[PDB]
Amino acid sequence: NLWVTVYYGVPVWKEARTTLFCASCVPT
Amino acid sequence: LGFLGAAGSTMGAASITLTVQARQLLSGIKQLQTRVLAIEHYLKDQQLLGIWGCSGKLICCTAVPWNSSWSNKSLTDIWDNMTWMQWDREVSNYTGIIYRLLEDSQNQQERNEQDLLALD
Amino acid sequence: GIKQLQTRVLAIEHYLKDQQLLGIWGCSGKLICCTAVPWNSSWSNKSLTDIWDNMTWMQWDREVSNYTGIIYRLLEDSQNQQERNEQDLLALD
Amino acid sequence: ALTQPPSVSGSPGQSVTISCTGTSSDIGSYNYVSWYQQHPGKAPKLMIYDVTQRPSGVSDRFSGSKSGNTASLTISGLQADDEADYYCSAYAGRQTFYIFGGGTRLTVL
Amino acid sequence: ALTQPPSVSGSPGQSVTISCTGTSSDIGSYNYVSWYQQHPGKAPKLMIYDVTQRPSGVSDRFSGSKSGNTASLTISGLQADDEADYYCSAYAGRQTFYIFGGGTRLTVL
Amino acid sequence: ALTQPPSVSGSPGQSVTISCTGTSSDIGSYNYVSWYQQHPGKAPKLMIYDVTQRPSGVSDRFSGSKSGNTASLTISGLQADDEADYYCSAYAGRQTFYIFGGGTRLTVL
Amino acid sequence: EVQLVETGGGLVQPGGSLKLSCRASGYTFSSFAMSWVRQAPGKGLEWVSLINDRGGLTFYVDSVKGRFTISRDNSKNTLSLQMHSLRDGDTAVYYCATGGMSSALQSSKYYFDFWGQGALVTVS
Amino acid sequence: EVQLVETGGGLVQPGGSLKLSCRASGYTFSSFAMSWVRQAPGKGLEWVSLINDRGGLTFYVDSVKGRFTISRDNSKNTLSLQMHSLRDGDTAVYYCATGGMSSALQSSKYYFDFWGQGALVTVS
Amino acid sequence: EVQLVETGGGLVQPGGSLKLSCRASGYTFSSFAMSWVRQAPGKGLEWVSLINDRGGLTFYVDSVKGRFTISRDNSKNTLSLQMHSLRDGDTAVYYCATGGMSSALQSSKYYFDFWGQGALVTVS
Amino acid sequence: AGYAILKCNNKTFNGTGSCNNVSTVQCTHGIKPVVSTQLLLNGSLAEEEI
Ligand SMILES: *[C@@H]1O[C@H](CO)[C@@H](O)[C@H](O)[C@H]1NC(C)=O
Ligand SMILES: *[C@@H]1O[C@H](CO)[C@@H](O)[C@H](O)[C@H]1NC(C)=O
Ligand SMILES: *[C@@H]1O[C@H](CO)[C@@H](O)[C@H](O)[C@H]1NC(C)=O
Ligand SMILES: *[C@@H]1O[C@H](CO)[C@@H](O)[C@H](O)[C@H]1NC(C)=O
Repeated sequence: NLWVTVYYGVPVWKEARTTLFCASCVPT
Repeated sequence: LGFLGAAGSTMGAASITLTVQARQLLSGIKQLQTRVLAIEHYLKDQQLLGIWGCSGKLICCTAVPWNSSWSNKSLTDIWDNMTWMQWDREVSNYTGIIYRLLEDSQNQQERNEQDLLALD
Repeated sequence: GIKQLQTRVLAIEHYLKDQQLLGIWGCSGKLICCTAVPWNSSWSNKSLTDIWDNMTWMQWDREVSNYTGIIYRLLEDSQNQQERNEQDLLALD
Repeated sequence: ALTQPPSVSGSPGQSVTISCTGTSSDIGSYNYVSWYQQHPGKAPKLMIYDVTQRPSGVSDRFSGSKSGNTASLTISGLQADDEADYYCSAYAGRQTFYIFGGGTRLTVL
Repeated sequence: ALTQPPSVSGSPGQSVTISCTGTSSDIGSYNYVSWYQQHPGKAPKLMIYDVTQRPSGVSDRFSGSKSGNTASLTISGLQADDEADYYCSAYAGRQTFYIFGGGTRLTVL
Repeated sequence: ALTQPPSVSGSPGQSVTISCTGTSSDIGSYNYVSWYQQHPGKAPKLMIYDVTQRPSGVSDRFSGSKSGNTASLTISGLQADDEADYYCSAYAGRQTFYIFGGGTRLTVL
Repeated sequence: EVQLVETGGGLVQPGGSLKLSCRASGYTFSSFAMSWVRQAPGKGLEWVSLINDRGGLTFYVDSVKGRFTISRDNSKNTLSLQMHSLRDGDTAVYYCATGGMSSALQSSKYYFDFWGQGALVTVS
Repeated sequence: EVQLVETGGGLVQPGGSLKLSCRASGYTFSSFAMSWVRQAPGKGLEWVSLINDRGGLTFYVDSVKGRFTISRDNSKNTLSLQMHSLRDGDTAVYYCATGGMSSALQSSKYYFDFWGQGALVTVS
Repeated sequence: EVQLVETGGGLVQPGGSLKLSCRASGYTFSSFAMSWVRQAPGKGLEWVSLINDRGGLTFYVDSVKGRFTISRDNSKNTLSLQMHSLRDGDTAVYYCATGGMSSALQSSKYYFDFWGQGALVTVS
Repeated sequence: AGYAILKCNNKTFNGTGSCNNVSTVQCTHGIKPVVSTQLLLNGSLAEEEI
């Protein structure tokens, strides 16, 4: 009676680490 | 609205603000490697959608039935009462089963479609 | 190395942004895509024989340029409405 | 449409069944039958929805079931206040949608 | 459905034709006609498939053709063992699918 | 199809109306009606297209309108040279396409 | 206690138009797929048209396709049905009903839960 | 002054085939969706078939579906209609007409603007 | 020499259900689109239902749509047909046949190549 | 692209543990790379208390 519906763009996040870039290096 | 604006809203009020968290995916060495990584993650998600037959859609209905062992909550306990973060924390051990079922169902649909399109 | 690789990545990003726009509008996989958004005469009041037969695409871009932030928003809103109507029709039965 | 006996009767305290017969596309394929009680005037009230469910506010005196292509509503221990026209309905499909039936004038004896 | 002469006859050694007539959507548009030979009892056997093809195991005594909206099976040099009910069929489309025809009781003289 | 009065008449200098009645799917839903004038022999000529438009080469003596599901062509100041069979047509849809009507033999008096 | 009050109806002559309207109160309006149902004098109930909770999808019984338009306004909590041509077979009491459909993210509501008092439409 | 000249027609026996052809001159050919229209003796006009300006899309009246083929050649400025089976009900004057459709990048031409002189098709 | 043996059949009363089954041997099973064909006493052959080689696609004659279910099991080399309601017009010999369709990667098999011995279904 | 900075606006947060009233930002505030030992100089002050 219920079926899998795939959503794209859901407000879900996981912990992760990236190389964030400075911006005084690029105008804010 | 804004990025993750519906993060604290229920699962039925966050399924309308999808074109806002989709567009903000925006798709020397330290930055270029993260631009390439963001592109790779975007393309892997698109490839998943395509293999499932969901290419070009943000809300995609499939033919895979829901197994009550994945979650036995009713629709009014999920869409109306829970947020997407709580749902992700619930159905997380089962995504390797759901994704496999989705690609198997799409392979069956593609072969059935080529058989129907060769009938005549 | 960096000078060229940054422009290869930039070209990829621009391509993917255009594809994402087409997808959000429901136009994925098409070069000529018909939509359900009506044309507002305030954007351009020229007839079809004054646009398709007499003008070039550069002149048209120079005409409808202040309005692309309205048209694109209308296109994504119409696609969101069509997607919700489609899931409602596909759950009817 | 749906066939429904024009009238059924019985004495107070007895049980009565009001049947409703459809085809395979209407009642057989879809377990979405429902029953309404319409006293003369006013408006129909929902008594049963689905094969075995009833809405809040309706007592357990009213029940029903489905077998094959035939649906039936059973009222036990009939009261004088049940003298009403009962109607069955079912979901036919995304094309024909809801198809009702004739009215079963229930006249308790 | 498909019209097929109820019966045809002839003497041993003579040729006989069993026609089958359909409409433009059945035989004309689709060159997928076939013929079956059913002796009383047992089960129908395939004799001809396509307009001019026969399956392995069937001798060249059995042939057929198609012209316009009419299909025909020709048996030359008839034997006593050919006394069977012949049926034509054709692929109508993805909607109506296979439509057979009446039986041609062949009684060799 | 479309109903159109078999004939209408009047004296020179008078106005005449030639009505055309369709259903909601033909004239009501679509404002694409048109009128043709066919003198005996030769071929029909376009007189009116759309509800109120006329092609270049046709004078303003010929006009028309649409109200509800009824279309009408009006000719003012009739001349002897207007003795022709008039036909209405309308766009029904992408399925039935153009549906014409009977001919209105106009015989000026 | 929800309240559906149909304000409209009266008399028309074959070929005319008539609009009905239904105001809802006592519950959240933009969450229920509303419908209209006709009861001709001496006859039973017949479904006429269905509209989704958002108003984007409308469904009609074949006998009224192309003549009836159903619309709703979720800001005024009103439902309306606008009928054209109005044939003699359309004379009936028209009931405003709540139910018939769901948004696919809620349970199936294939039943007419809450009804109105009924507007009387006469064709002569 | 555009000129549509239908070169074809004659007599056939029930079950036969016949091809009609129509040559256009005086205007750009590959910009107009052409059609054919039948006028049986003593009767009015009936639409038979429509072809788009590019020739890729063809439409027919239900009564001739599966029997008539309409084709055009934009290099020769010719239109043709090939009919099979040719029943007694198909006896008529067949007029070559220009109009009935547009390419979606031009204004609506839901009317038959320019007609021919007519080919006579007799079935006996 | 392929062998199709239909194990089932008998007598039913109008409104009942009956299942037929057909076992295949002598050839690769999961490569042929099987079908069922009915022969009423004194009448000719009529096609009832078709199933693809993989079992995912089923087709029925309009007269049995919604009442008959055709299924196959490629691990047991069995075909089955389950009938509901079983009207008096369904009394016939039901033949198990191999053929009617292809997988689009093989040549067209629009013919019934191998037949069974036939199960007898009587409705009274 | 693809990531978000989740600020914490609880005025009495210490640094570890659950934080409510979480905000999403694209960039941080202006952070001065001040190098000082023992005493933190030219920093941001606590909204409510020590
Ligand atoms: C947060 O929860 C409250 C609870 O009353 C609710 O009113 C409000 O709409 C919610 N906000 C969001 C953004 O979901
Ligand atoms: C901050 O967190 C503390 C943890 O005990 C809590 O008591 C306090 O209410 C929070 N403050 C706000 C403003 O949310
Ligand atoms: C910081 O606050 C958290 C709130 O959960 C608390 O558990 C933790 O013990 C506190 N630590 C210090 C060092 O104050
Ligand atoms: C949450 O943070 C915002 C930041 O602008 C502030 O305005 C709001 O008052 C805070 N709410 C609480 C409950 O601390």
